[PDB]
Amino acid sequence: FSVFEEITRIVVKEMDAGGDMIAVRSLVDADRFRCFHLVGEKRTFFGCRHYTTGLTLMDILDTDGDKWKAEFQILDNVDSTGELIVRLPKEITISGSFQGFHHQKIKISENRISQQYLATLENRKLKRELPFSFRSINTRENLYLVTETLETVKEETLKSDRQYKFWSQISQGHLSYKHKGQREVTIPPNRVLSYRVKQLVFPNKETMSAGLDIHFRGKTK
Amino acid sequence: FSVFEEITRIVVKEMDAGGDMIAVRSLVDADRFRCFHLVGEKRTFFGCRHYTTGLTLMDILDTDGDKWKAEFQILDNVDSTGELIVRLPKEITISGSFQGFHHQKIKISENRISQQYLATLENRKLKRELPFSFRSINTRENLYLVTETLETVKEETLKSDRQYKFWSQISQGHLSYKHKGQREVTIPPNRVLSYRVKQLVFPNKETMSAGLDIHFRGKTK
Amino acid sequence: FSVFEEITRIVVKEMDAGGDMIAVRSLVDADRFRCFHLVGEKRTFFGCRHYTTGLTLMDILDTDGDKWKAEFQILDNVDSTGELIVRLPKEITISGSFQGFHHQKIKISENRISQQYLATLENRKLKRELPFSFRSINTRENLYLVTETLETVKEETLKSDRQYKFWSQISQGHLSYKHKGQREVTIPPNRVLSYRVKQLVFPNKETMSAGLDIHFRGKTK
Amino acid sequence: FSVFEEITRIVVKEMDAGGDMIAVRSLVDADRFRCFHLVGEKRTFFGCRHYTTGLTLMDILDTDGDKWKAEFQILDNVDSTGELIVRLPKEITISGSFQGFHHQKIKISENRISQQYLATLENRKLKRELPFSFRSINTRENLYLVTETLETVKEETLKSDRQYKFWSQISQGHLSYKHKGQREVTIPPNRVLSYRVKQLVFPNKETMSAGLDIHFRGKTK
Repeated sequence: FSVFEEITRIVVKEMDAGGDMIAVRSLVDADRFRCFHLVGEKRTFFGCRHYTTGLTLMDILDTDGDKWKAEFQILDNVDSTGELIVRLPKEITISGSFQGFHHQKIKISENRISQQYLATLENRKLKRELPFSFRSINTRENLYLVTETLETVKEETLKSDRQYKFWSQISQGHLSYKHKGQREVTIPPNRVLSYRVKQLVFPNKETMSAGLDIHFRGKTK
Repeated sequence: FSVFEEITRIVVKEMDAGGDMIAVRSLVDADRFRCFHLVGEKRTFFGCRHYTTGLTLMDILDTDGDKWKAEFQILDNVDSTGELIVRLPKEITISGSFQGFHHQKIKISENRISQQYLATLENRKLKRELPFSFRSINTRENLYLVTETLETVKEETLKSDRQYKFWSQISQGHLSYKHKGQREVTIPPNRVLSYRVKQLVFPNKETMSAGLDIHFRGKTK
Repeated sequence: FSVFEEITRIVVKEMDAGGDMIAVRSLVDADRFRCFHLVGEKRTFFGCRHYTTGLTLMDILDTDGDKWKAEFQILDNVDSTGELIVRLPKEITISGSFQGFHHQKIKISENRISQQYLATLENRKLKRELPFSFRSINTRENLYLVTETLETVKEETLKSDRQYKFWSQISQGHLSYKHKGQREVTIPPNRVLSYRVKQLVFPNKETMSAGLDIHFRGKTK
Repeated sequence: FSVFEEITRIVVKEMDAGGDMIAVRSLVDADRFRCFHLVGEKRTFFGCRHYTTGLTLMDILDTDGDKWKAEFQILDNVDSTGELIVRLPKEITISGSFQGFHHQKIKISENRISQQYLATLENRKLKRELPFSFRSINTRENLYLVTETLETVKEETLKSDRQYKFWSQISQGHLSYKHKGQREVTIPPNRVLSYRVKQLVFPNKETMSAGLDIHFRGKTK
């Protein structure tokens, strides 16, 4: 019934079948889910569904640290229809039938950030007395960062739908149940949907890295 | 349900029946999947499906190392339709029926790189302190390179489709299930789809080669 | 399902019923499958299907070695239709029906190379330190060359088609299966399709020849 | 399914019922199947079908050796239709039905060569160090030559057709099989189709002759 993970998963699929690319849940702090930003701990309830927290990490601007593709377009339509109905030995005619047609008018822009600039970032002196040490140590999420800025300049348009129909009969008792809920969302221009993973380890003074998509969280920081 | 491996496999087929030519999964870092670039380790789950990592290898430009066909066209249509349906002794009418018509408007360009220039490349002094040694030794993918630049200048057009229909009956219970999902992708002009294999072995100081399509990975580097 | 061997086999048939003339698989390095070029080792899986590798052999240009018919036309159509269907004692109605109509607009040009020039080529001093000795000795394909340049100046037009229809029934279970895939390829002007065989033996210093169509590979070089 | 032997056999029939006159398989080196040229060894598989090799024999031009009818026309049509069908005790209805209508627009020209000039040719001093002695002795085909130049100045037009229809039934199993393949070839102007036989014996220094149509190959040269 969520829609906002779905569009990010079309982006994910356009990358790989549930592989490298990562998705976000919502877009108040997703526009601020740019580089140098965190994620929450991961649980496996109702599929892949993790937590999220989006504070900042910039500390110093002594040396050169903040110096600065074409439009990519997705007019796609994805259809998912399915009816599962089963009758029980208690003459219960359990039923369900859903259908959803999603229209995506996804627009994507790109802001290039250098890959060796990541190493330049570890070359930065990590020191900040912002009130995040206590909660960061309490959580120990071993936060990761993003590789490159994947920006959007979109119109306000996504659509969705589902249906459901359930019947039952326990003791000559009729039961019919129907529902048709169609949804759609106004999607705003300049927001962030999909991001990457690059592990960072934080000794209390200076940090170090761990390269490839380490979302299996274990660290003694 | 992937589409981006398919078009690369039309290129592969236009080379050989699943033989020499090699395919890529996606095209954010495929435009940067030019020469001097890596691939991930290979597994055999769900057919031939490997990993990918696309960092760079250029180290020195002391001597002449960076000095610099017509349009090739594919207006093809490939059709794949199939219905597999089987009934079980439990009166289950298991069903499935899919169909996909793919329209490819593939455009290809060529940027010539000399073959003896490969030997000139091994004649280069291999020395770089970029942070890749630790992860490269951890992975030991015995990376390979590409032979010649296979470039594209394309329009934004590929199409695809599938369908599915499944029924069932366990205890006088009706179940009907249908789905029709048609997809299409906007393909951008200047990207890389298919590449080649040429094995390189890396002693810590100076490297050496291994010629023909060694994708069977074993090396003690 | 390959098309590119087929057109070369129309050329082969216009020579002889699967006899002297030889075919190639694809045309990125087929334009560079001119004289002085190699082929891969031969296996007999799925009919006559060999490997291919297309590096160069020119070493010296001390003496006269690089000094330099009308258009031949094929507007043909070849039809191949066939239905094989068999019913099993398990009431399985195994079926298959294919059809393909191929339209060839083949254009051919000729660049004359002297036949005694072959002997002049063995009179050349064979000496080259290009990195091919190691892999050539590892392979031992006892490479052959081509007799005369068979060039093309073509338009972009070949067509093809196939169909298939399979049914089955194991335990009162219906199964119907159909597929219609029509293909066509844009054929480019100046490429090479068919070539010849002339055996060469390579002692490490100077080479020698072996005349007629020795594709049965055995040599102790 | 060959067409190029057929037209030569219309020429042969216009000479005699499979008698004196001889036919060729194809026409890349048939234009160079002029006088002083060879043929391959003969085998009796699938009717009269021999091998072919077309190198040259001219050695000297010291004395007069290279000093130099109307158009003959064949607008004919030959029809060949036939259905052979047989039913087996295994209720197999083996079938076959073919038909072919061939339209020949054959054009023929004549270049006169003197018959006593043949004796003048044996009067020539036979001496040539071209690399053909080794392979000629290895083959021992006791090559023959041609009597008179039978040239053509043709348009590009021959046609052909065949059909086939096969049915079967082994165990109440239906099988129907049909095919309709019509072919046609663009025939080029100045080529050679039919030639003659005159035996030559080659002692290592000087040669000798053997007159009439000795295609029964035996010689100790």
